[PDB]
Amino acid sequence: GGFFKGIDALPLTGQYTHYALNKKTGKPDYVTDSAASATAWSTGVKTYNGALGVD
Amino acid sequence: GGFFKGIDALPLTGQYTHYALNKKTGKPDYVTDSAASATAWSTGVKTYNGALGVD
Amino acid sequence: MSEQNNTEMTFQIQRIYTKDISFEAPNAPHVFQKDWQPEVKLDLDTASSQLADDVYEVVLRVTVTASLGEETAFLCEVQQGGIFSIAGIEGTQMAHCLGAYCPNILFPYARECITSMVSRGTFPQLNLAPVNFDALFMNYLQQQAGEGTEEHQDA
Amino acid sequence: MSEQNNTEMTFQIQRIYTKDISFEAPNAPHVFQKDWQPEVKLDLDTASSQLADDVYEVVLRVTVTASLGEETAFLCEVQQGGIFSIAGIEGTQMAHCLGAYCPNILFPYARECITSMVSRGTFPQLNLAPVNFDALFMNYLQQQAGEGTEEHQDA
Amino acid sequence: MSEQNNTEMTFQIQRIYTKDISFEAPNAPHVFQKDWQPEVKLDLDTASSQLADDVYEVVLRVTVTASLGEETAFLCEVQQGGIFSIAGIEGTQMAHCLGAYCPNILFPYARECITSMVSRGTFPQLNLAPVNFDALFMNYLQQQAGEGTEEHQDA
Amino acid sequence: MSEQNNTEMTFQIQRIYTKDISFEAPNAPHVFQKDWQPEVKLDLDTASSQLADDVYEVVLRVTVTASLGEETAFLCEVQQGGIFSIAGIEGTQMAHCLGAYCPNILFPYARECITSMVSRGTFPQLNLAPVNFDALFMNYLQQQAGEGTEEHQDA
Repeated sequence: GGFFKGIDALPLTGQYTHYALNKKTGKPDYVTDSAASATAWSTGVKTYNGALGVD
Repeated sequence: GGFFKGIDALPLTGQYTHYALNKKTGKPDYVTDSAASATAWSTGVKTYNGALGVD
Repeated sequence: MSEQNNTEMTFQIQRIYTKDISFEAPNAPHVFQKDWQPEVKLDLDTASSQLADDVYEVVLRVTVTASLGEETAFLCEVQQGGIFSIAGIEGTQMAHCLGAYCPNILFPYARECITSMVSRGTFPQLNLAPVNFDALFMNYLQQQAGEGTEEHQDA
Repeated sequence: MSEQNNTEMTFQIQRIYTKDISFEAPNAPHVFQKDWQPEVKLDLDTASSQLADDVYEVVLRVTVTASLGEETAFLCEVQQGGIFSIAGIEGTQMAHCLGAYCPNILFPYARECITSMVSRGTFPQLNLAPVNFDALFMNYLQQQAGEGTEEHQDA
Repeated sequence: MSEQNNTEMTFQIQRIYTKDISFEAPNAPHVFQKDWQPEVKLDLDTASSQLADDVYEVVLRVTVTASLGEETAFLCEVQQGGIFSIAGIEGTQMAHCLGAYCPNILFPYARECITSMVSRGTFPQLNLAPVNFDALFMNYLQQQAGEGTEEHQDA
Repeated sequence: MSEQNNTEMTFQIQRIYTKDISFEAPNAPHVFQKDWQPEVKLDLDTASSQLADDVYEVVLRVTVTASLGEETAFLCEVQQGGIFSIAGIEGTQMAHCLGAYCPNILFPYARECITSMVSRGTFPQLNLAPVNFDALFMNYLQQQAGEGTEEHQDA
């Protein structure tokens, strides 16, 4: 390997990207799914104070 | 049985960890974090003359 | 020597970094008329280079499209590249580690670099969903199978 | 279920977030005079709360002790928490998910938070090496045998 | 290389960095189901330290407290310290260079750190408004005398 | 001569933010092998915009280019926009606000946005030198302005 040891050689399926995952009309599965949440933008910075979000 | 179906009746693996997640002084010296780092810092901030004031 | 009783494979990061940043708020002064979290959409793209045998350099380019109403809010794009040491493994899992697993290391760093530029435009809170880069290539090479025998290799 | 075939096993991340962050540079401009490899030690520890019914909150306390020479360079500590949907696994693996696998998910984000702050303190970038969390506990179990070591296996 | 620039005030940035970063959300899981109206309390505390001859460290402690009453949303603080080689000045010039000018350089970095930390705990984007330190310290100085405006062939 | 001092202004920062960000390190993997002797080029541009009556946005286009001889290190160009509310003055005094004081206010944030991309790109922290844009306008204006008569009167 020279740098580390000996993996023989490390290719990538002929070509990396465009084989499946690619910015084109031919997308795979996954992406945009039930994960994470949109909170807000509310900074609430009134001068140098905010409020109390109770009840 | 509500959030999904599967696991509800178990312990918290141990009592907490009961081992601590780190390298023990025994035989296998596994984990070596310090062998991964950039290690580089040299900068000459070129001063530009003008006048006294503020940014 | 890869022929003894030891921990399977050896992996070692060398250096992680941002190659490229872009943040365009095209309707910036006026798009602030829209007070809500914009319609976000994640779009990934990837490029690589072999610097060595046993050591590969991969780049996860992440782009977030965000738009308030019918006008674009922001377009944020990071390229998180990194030199990693992939050794010990063989077959499919060898180049799979640099091709799939290493972009997944780079994704958090790309993610915070995005949310930094969003915060600079002072747009709503953008947390990207946990997207496994492997998952898309894994479903494309799913029809194959390969239930191995219980026998561990070494580093 | 009633077998080792997990089959319907589900692991969906609901939300990742830092429940605690710390970064200190005690000797900062005195210690910057020392241009070399910061002597770093990573000390992890797991925490969680058995909420159950497929809801488990899991926290990963990731702590760095870095030092240039005989004095401290930088310290860091991030309790990276997250709620995980764990299901469809029985036996040892059942409760073992929240104590090894779920913290291992949190580590990409844990390391990210640290590495960012290291560079914000003008210290050499620190990429904490990606290790098998399962193996740190498994080391304890493989502390009885230490023999073998065959000749160079040709085939 | 060519530093022959001799004027009043020899101001030279060495680096702006974080001697301290902190973000504590011990109530983080439970607070995400609350109506978000915290007492966003922005604090600015600045200090200096003379390290050597004409070498001054200035630190900007920027603290953001967020509480929905007795409910803690989060706590955050970034002590953005920065080394500045300053010469030629004294008295009110020196006091104002340390008092306002240098903290104003530290502020954008400290602000990005805090809002990143708020984003890491996955609370909505909390960007603090531009606070002009040179405005605040304009009240202080030491001697109340700085008027001019008279016809003079010079600058 | 005739000293033309700018008096009776109104200045209120409505919002400072990045409209455009650009970082480039396409040479990144092999540019780390390069001898770090960067030719860092600081370039400044100002574009004001009337959004409404006595509401003027100013944009500071700062361009930084660093090249290691024939091989480029990086590019850092940030168009730091800021909506301001200016009044009290017109003509040359209006131009003294929008073309001097306004991009001066934007410069700490332009600097920081650039600096952060450089450090994320694992290059040593780059801090732009403090530019007095008020001095830059004074050059074109007439090269004649001066206030200050600090007399110590206190018992």
